[PDB]
Amino acid sequence: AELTPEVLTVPLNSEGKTITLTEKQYLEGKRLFQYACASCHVGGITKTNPSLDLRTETLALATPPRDNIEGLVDYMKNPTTYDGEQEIAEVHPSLRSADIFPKMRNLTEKDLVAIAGHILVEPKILGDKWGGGKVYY
Amino acid sequence: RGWFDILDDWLKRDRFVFVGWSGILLFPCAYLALGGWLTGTTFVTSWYTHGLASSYLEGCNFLTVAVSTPANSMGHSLLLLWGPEAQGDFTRWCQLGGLWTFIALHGAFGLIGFMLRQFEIARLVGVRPYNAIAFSAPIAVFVSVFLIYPLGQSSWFFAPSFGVAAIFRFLLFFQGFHNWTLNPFHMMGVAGVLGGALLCAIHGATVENTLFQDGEGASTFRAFNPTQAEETYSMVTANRFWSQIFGIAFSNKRWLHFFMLFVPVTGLWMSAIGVVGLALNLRSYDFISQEIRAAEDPEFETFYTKNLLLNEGIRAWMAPQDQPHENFVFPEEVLPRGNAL
Amino acid sequence: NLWERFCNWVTSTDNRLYVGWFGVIMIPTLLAATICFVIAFIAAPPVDIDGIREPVSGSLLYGNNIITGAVVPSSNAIGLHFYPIWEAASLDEWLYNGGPYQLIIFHFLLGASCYMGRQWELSYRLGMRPWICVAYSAPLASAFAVFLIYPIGQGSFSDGMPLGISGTFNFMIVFQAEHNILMHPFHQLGVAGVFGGALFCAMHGSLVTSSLIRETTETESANYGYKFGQEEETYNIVAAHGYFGRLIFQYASFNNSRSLHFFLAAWPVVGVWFTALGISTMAFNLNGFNFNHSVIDAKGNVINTWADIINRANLGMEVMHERNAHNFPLDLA
Amino acid sequence: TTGERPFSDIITSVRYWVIHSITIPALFIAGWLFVSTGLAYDVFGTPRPDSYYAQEQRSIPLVTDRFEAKQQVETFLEQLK
Amino acid sequence: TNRDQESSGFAWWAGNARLINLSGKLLGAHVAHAGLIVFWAGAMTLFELAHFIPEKPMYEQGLILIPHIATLGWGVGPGGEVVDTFPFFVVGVVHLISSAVLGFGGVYHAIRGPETLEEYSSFFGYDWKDKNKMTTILGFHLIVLGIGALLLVAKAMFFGGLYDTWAPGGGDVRVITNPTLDPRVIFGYLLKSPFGGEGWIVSVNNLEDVVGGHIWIGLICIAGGIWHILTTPFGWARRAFIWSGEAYLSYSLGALSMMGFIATCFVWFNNTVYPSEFYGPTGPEASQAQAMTFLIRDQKLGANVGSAQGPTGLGKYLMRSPTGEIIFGGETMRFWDFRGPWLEPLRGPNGLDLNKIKNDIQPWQERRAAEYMTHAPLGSLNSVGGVATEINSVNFVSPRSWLATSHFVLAFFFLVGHLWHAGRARAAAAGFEKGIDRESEPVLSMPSLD
Amino acid sequence: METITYVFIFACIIALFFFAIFFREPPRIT
Amino acid sequence: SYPIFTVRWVAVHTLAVPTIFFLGAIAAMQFIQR
Ligand code: CLA
Ligand code: CLA
Ligand code: CLA
Ligand code: CLA
Ligand code: CLA
Ligand SMILES: CC1=C(/C=C/C(C)=C/C=C/C(C)=C/C=C/C=C(C)/C=C/C=C(C)/C=C/C2=C(C)CCCC2(C)C)C(C)(C)CCC1
Ligand SMILES: CC1=C(/C=C/C(C)=C/C=C/C(C)=C/C=C/C=C(C)/C=C/C=C(C)/C=C/C2=C(C)CCCC2(C)C)C(C)(C)CCC1
Ligand SMILES: CC1=C(/C=C/C(C)=C/C=C/C(C)=C/C=C/C=C(C)/C=C/C=C(C)/C=C/C2=C(C)CCCC2(C)C)C(C)(C)CCC1
Ligand code: OEX
Ligand SMILES: [Cl-]
Ligand SMILES: [Cl-]
Ligand SMILES: [Fe+2]
Repeated sequence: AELTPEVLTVPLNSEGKTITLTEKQYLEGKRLFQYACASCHVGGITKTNPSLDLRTETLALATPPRDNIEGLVDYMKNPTTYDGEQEIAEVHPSLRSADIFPKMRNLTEKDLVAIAGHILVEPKILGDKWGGGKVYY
Repeated sequence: RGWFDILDDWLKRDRFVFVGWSGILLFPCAYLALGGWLTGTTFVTSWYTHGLASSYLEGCNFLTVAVSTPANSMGHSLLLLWGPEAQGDFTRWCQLGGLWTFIALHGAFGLIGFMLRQFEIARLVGVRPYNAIAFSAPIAVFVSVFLIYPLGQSSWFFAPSFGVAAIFRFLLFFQGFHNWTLNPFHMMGVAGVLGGALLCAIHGATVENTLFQDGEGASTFRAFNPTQAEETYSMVTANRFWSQIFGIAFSNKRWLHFFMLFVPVTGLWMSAIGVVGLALNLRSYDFISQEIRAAEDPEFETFYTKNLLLNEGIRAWMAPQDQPHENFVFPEEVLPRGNAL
Repeated sequence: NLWERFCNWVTSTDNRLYVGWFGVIMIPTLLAATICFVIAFIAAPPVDIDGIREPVSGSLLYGNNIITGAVVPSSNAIGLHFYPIWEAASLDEWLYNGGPYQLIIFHFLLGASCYMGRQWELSYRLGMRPWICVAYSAPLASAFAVFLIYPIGQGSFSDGMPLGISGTFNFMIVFQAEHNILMHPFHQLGVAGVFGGALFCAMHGSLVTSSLIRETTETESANYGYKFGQEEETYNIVAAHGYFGRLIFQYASFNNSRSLHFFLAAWPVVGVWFTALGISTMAFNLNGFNFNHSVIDAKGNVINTWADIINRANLGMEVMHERNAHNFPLDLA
Repeated sequence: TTGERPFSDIITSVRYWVIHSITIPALFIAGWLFVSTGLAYDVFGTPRPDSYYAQEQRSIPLVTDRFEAKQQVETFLEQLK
Repeated sequence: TNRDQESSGFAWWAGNARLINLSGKLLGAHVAHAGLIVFWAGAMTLFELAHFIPEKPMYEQGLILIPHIATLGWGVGPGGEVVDTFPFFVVGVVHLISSAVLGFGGVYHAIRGPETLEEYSSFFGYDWKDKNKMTTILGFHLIVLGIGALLLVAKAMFFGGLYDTWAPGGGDVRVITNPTLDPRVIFGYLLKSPFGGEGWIVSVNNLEDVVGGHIWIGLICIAGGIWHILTTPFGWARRAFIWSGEAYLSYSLGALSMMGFIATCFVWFNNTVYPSEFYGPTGPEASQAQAMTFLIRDQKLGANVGSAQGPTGLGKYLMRSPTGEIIFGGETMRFWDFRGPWLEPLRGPNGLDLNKIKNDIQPWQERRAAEYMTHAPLGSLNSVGGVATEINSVNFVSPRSWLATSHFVLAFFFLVGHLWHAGRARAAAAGFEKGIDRESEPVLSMPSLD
Repeated sequence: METITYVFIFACIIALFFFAIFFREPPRIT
Repeated sequence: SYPIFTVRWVAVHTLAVPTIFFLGAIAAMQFIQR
């Protein structure tokens, strides 16, 4: 098995458009994920709130849908609760709260796209391991 | 003289490496066992027998490489290269775990050759053969663990794989499935091993701290002469020291050194007997009275019952991946687990 | 002078058991720990070790045997707090919260440190070289690691090793679950130390017994060929060196008995030193090697190794240990 | 003492290093090329990093019959590894 | 030359024991070794700076020396944020240059200078058995150590201050103007219990006490140095000690082992002189942070955290300590003695206040709790963050873990070395360090035990 | 009867400790 | 004076030649990418 462009093809927006990431984009996305997100989102689970995870189905059922690149980048800019009623940038890393979360200070939009692509590609590689926790270790 | 006598003379000649008659069995078998382990841990996968990467070529390190056992469906097949499973195909033989049986059999005959070497050299130099008698305990351990235990079980699959992390898996498997810590034969083995380590340390320190002053140098290692007739340390002083510190002390050097022989050898033999018992699944798993009480009384708790809960966790959480031939599909809701964690 | 007479008695080498000043500390503490251990092992009521009001029975009178019995560690509610008898309202509260464990381990650690000092003291009084106590420092460091240092690092004397056989097994299994001690190099050095200690013990004993000089008949034991305090060596070290040098090769064999016995002292002592340091460094949560999901194929699929099977076993122990004590996802200590 | 030249006399000789500055790097290069050309994968049947799974599979190619285990391995390899 | 076994009596593996009665070469060994120490300080600081990302927390970057400089108030601002990196560079560069100077001096005295200093000078030449000279050198070094303690005092009081994690507003570099000179407060730390809740001198929780204690220790060290320069050892001291180089070494080894254990406990437990902004949370801090984090989450979901019952019947979030204080529930009940600046605003007279928990928890406290929960000092030897069962994704081991483990190893080995050298000094002074004399074996002149 | 058995064996071991320490064969130099 | 090819030569080379070969192999393995 290889990292084919079919694997690296993920829905870009909610309409249906898709984006084929490069292998370098996926590697940099995984590196940025380990740098900024993995301390609480290691393996797709959420350490400080295990009720929510980073599986594609859970992101799809979020309001607004987060199972695409644009939705994930919007969350990285303006994170909300699961129903979208309350903004949680004061307690979640974001582009707006880069003052209090300094690891978001030097994140470009291409970096956010890479992190989003890594988040959307890892379930397609790992199966139920992504966002599954210690049962699937 | 005859060809036999000339050959015997050649085999028993004094060399850097003694060969002897036992060398013909020892050096091929031991060399092949060691080379097979290095070849397996360097190049050979366990992907078709276990679904595991176990070689340096696959990216494992020294702790995680192993020559893994054959698949469970092979049973107790000898897995000869010319045998009906490999049919002379070296690549398939490596993929089917034939290197494990190669190493196990060549190691067994190498150990036989090494004990025969001990006997032959003891006969040649004119000493008593107590080193071979002491080496009977490692041979008993190897035969019980790597041969008798899988023969009692379903296949070679449940024998130890020749590797570091694989041996650690073997330890944890015996804890989870056999409760091997609770077995009194293993307790005697632990007592023998730790007592042998204690005796080694205490005898070395006692000799080094009761040395006679036989030189003017501060480093006392120079003061010993290999051919000297006198004792290099004071047995009387050592005896009085340990009599006043511990209450009892050795007063017979020969009994002391026989005891140093006796303790770890007896421990290893007892552990081998326990391993045979586990080969038939005759475990010291449970105390029946405690089970009856704990079943009828939900407030009775000991460390033994906690260990049983730990063993249940080990079995349930490791069985699907450690035994892939069973096709265990344990859903998340059937997995035993405590609160939170 | 009475004080001079007492000093002469204390340091006397003519006592059947040497006392010394390390002994004047050692004897009361070890007697207190021994008496409390016997009484608690026979008749102590169940102890709430986890602090969750689920007492664990450890004494013989309350349904245990020799294998399953233990002196249960003090309560997790106590933590690292000092809990003598006079800090409890009653003896029943003291026994419920695991006070005997604290009393026994504190008295035993003091007594064993003074045992090491007493070994030095008697070696000094007898004109010996003084480093038997250095050899004894390895099991003493091990006892300090499992009874004091691991509770200090984890923050509670409840995580110390129980004073019993099955409690010790529980300590081992939970330790492997939380620290992966098998994959820690210090424990591997300790296993090398104890395996090599048993090996070299059997080797040295078999080589000396092999080279015993004939001083007896077949009727009598060979041990009667040695007399206590004889000047001549009872075995032929040249013959044993010749045998062992032909067994492996010549330069792998010790011909110096002093060098050989120093090696016999040094190997298990250094190994046990490193495994005691391993327990202490895992007490500060510097755990064994983590190779979970280390081997990754070209697509990114996890290729399991033997370390992952170890991880599955560790996960089983982790989810089952102290099944009622955790309320939150991470077992931080 | 056994009638052979001591190792210190051999490994400090210029003749030894004249031989071995050729032989030792040759063996090192031989092993390096044994891995880097991929001959080790073919000789020992070790999967390449793109050879553990077919592109869409997550099951493991475990042999389940004793006497057709060679045929099972060949069938598994035939399925694009 | 005393450079072989025959002329010295020591083998090569004990070759430094040939330096015992060679004062010049021994001085060279010491000065070169001091150069090694300063070299490691400078080179390690430059290495850490070269791989320092200023917007990532220091404890995530494997730094142990930059947090020490940050704790001194150099290069940091409010909240521990790095505002300038040049002070770290200056410290490292000056240590590297000074180490070159010290290495030059060590090499010179070791191989080129006179092998004994006694003929050249009477001030620098010494004999180990001259008690007055030993106390004079001890007094000089005590004065130097006191000046160093007063240098820490001067940095705290007149040269910018120290980082105060307990400073009002969130932690900042503060100048200490009112150090605690009260001997009851200062020496009440020394008579405090080492056990849970008390914690002895590791429990110092304010910089005023730190600066006052350092004023006291600087003055005491200077006074003791003058005392040992002016006086000679008394008769009880002369009869109670062995007076030789190996004996003095063994005394220092015991002292250093004790200091190593103390430093291990200090870095593991104290978050005042080892601020959690720089060194990461302690183990107690991280466990309390996890309990606080899930208390906040479930309270936001609507749980009544005061009345929530855990599986065992204890409070899921809040319970009582053995002395009645309202504390966090779960296993972190063991860590109820923890005090931290992010947790103290919620603590009332009776412990954690339910009203403040219900409506006074600020977002910075929740951010701190989540950050300290997910950066708990747990990790593998190959630096994988989390428990032993975690998967490889996070490259993190806390500096507290590294410092505590390393200094426990060093402290234990120095206790072993103290035992070795103390026994050997006793045996050598008594004259049987080389073994038992055959003609005069003491046990042979003793009556039998039975 | 099981507790009595364990305590009895332990007490016999302690008595044997006493006799082995204080009523041993005295080692005589020869 | 001294013979060149002995039993010791055979044992030494049967250990040393595959050791260097395997060391070269594993050194090459260190640069393999997935
Ligand atoms: C003397 C040392 C020695 C010993 C004791 C062994 C022992 C063994 N080897 Mg081994 N081997 C050795 C050296 C040795 N080997 C060497 C040097 C090599 C490298 C070439 C190998 C390479 C090797 C491989 C590749 C394999 C083995 C295997 C085996 C095992 C099964 C072999 C078998 O059944 O044949 C039994 C054969 C005999 C006992 C010979 C019989 C001799 C008598 C006199 C009868 C002769 C009859 C007549 C004269 C001729 C035959 C008649 C004709 C009609 C056929 C066995 C444990 C197999 C294994 O481990 O399986 C997992 C395997 O696959 N060996
Ligand atoms: C911190 C480590 C340290 C230090 C400072 C010393 C220092 C010393 N050892 Mg020593 N030693 C050490 C570790 C150390 N040792 C270890 C680990 C061992 C065990 C192998 C020994 C074994 C040993 C023996 C067996 C002996 C000594 C002796 C000596 C003394 C004389 C050295 C001499 O004549 O060398 C001569 C060697 C040279 C001139 C070679 C060059 C060495 C120079 C100094 C290297 C400098 C390199 C450096 C980059 C230069 C920077 C310069 C720049 C700053 C300008 C000297 C004071 C001897 C002694 O006691 O004297 C009586 C002696 O007999 N040592
Ligand atoms: C400030 C501390 C200090 C000082 C000044 C000394 C000084 C001395 N010691 Mg001593 N010692 C110390 C601490 C100290 N020790 C400690 C902590 C221990 C316990 C481990 C010992 C144990 C000890 C023993 C057992 C002996 C001495 C001896 C000696 C004397 C000769 C030493 C020599 O030539 O070493 C030569 C140096 C070496 C041979 C190198 C040793 C290599 C070490 C053990 C490995 C280091 C590993 C490294 C840190 C990590 C990996 C590095 C990497 C390269 C792999 C000398 C007076 C000897 C003596 O009694 O003489 C009278 C002696 O026999 N020491
Ligand atoms: C612990 C350190 C130490 C000690 C005790 C000595 C002791 C000695 N050195 Mg030496 N030296 C040292 C370090 C040390 N040195 C270093 C680091 C170097 C490298 C620069 C040298 C280079 C050196 C040379 C080149 C020579 C000596 C000589 C001497 C001898 C006579 C010196 C004299 O009369 O000074 C008289 C007093 C003074 C000159 C006053 C100096 C005041 C200093 C500079 C102020 C220091 C302030 C503060 C205390 C230092 C803190 C440093 C710390 C931060 C690291 C004497 C035995 C001489 C000798 O042995 O000839 C036979 C000689 O020729 N030394
Ligand atoms: C590095 C520091 C250092 C060192 C090595 C020495 C070394 C020495 N001092 Mg000293 N001293 C120092 C600093 C130092 N001093 C300072 C800073 C002061 C000023 C306060 C003094 C004031 C001083 C006086 C007034 C005297 C000495 C004396 C002595 C000598 C005998 C030591 C002795 O028996 O005490 C060992 C300790 C004891 C005998 C006390 C009893 C032991 C108790 C039970 C130990 C209790 C502590 C325990 C470990 C727990 C620790 C915690 C505890 C603090 C609560 C010795 C040469 C004596 C001497 O001969 O003067 C010339 C003497 O009379 N010193
Ligand atoms: C199986 C087989 C075979 C065999 C083969 C052989 C015999 C081989 C060999 C091989 C070999 C014989 C190899 C070798 C290898 C080696 C190696 C690979 C090594 C490495 C090493 C290292 C790396 C080192 C290490 C160390 C130590 C150990 C300790 C510490 C230090 C050090 C680090 C130095 C035959 C053909 C018969 C048949 C078929 C099958
Ligand atoms: C006696 C002896 C010994 C020892 C010795 C020693 C220990 C010495 C020391 C030494 C030392 C202690 C040295 C040091 C040096 C240093 C140097 C020489 C430095 C320099 C520096 C520089 C050049 C700088 C640079 C820079 C800067 C400015 C900044 C940026 C970065 C850089 C880095 C570029 C031994 C053991 C061998 C043995 C024998 C004898
Ligand atoms: C509050 C504070 C502080 C302060 C502290 C201090 C002020 C300290 C001091 C301390 C001290 C003040 C210490 C001392 C100690 C002592 C010792 C450690 C001792 C030792 C001793 C010995 C060793 C002796 C011995 C002996 C015996 C027992 C008997 C007879 C013989 C002899 C003499 C050997 C600081 C800065 C941290 C800061 C924070 C806060
Ligand atoms: O207490 Mn005894 O074991 Ca140390 O981790 Mn946390 O705490 Mn409990 O869980 Mn797992
Ligand atoms: Cl448990
Ligand atoms: Cl919890
Ligand atoms: Fe011996």
